[PDB]
Amino acid sequence: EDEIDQYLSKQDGKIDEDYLNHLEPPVKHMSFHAYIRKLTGISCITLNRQKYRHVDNIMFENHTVADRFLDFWRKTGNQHFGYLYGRYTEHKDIPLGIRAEVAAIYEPPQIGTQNSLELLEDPKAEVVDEIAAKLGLRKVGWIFTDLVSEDTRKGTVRYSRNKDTYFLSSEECITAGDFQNKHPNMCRLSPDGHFGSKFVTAVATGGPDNQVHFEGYQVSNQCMALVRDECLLPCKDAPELGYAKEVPDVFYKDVDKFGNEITQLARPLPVEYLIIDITTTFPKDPVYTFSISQNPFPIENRDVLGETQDFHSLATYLSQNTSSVFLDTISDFHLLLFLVTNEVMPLQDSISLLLEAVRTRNEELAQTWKRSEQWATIEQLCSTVG
Amino acid sequence: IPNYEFKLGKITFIRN
Repeated sequence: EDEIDQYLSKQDGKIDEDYLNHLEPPVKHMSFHAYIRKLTGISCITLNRQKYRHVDNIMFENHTVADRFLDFWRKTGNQHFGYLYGRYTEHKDIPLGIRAEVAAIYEPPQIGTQNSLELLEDPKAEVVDEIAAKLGLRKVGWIFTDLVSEDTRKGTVRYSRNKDTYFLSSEECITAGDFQNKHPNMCRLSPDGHFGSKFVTAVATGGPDNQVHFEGYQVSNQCMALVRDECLLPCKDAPELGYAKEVPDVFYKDVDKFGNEITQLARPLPVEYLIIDITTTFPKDPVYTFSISQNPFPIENRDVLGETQDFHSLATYLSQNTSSVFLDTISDFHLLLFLVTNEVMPLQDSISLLLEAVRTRNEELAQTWKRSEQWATIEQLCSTVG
Repeated sequence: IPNYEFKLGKITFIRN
């Protein structure tokens, strides 16, 4: 079981009927452990809205992690996506609540259009997890963008994802659940060794003020199943509607206009039944796993806008930080991927020590690594840039 | 209403 789970099992969560309405603000779903305890005193029927959440809060470590992700869309107008790398911790506002801390957003190979997004295969996918594991990190979810300008004088964006439309398209529900399937969460009471997923979906769109806001979703554990056996399709005309194919028979329970229980063929399936709302947070005490440079090293895969990771930008970057503490200079997830996977002087052989120095924020350890032979020749290479 | 339009790995943002 995950480190957070071994801990939440060992912690009291009180202060079974009126529980849902005391530890307020208004919570939409019970936390996974509490709904577990609210019961101690899944393959291919029907679709009911899920009363529990595997993750209760998504928290970006600081505004900069999210800001820099968004520059891709600002500079291009193209939708962009990334993977959330980080860790799972306790959400102390909610008893037994699970928090997803986002330390870094990794931007993999993709094709972004104004109205479309394609997820190419990442030849570095595996090695990036390997680097991320050694930095105390794992994928906690994915984030994608859906920003369209509205007022080009104000600099604002359409509030297109709202109560009268959708929050998640059916296409993104199927994608979300797929991701949840490939990132299962580990628990005993499930006939496989795993129940659910802790993989979250972040959405950058216009909010009601036509500024950018960040919203968090997971998809129901039922929804997980229908896509796992490919029983769920999206709809061409309307983003708010799924569709069940024909293989088993499912449907949902609405309520009509004199207020009684109902049941109708999922033809279509209103996305609202599949969606699990997670709250989204920027903390007042910000967190700096990675360092914030005034002039950061470039984010990866930014060909299409003329930001490139190469030994010219590293020469530049390194020369702007001669007076900076070396650990602060090097504590950057995107620098580190480049340092490990570049095709000129890769450092995959002698990384471990440095990545340990970044993960534990150890200065003396990083300083000795700066005296490594492979860093000296890295510096010999940079100094030949003019 | 109409459905078929899907291959995984590719999201489309329906505008109108």
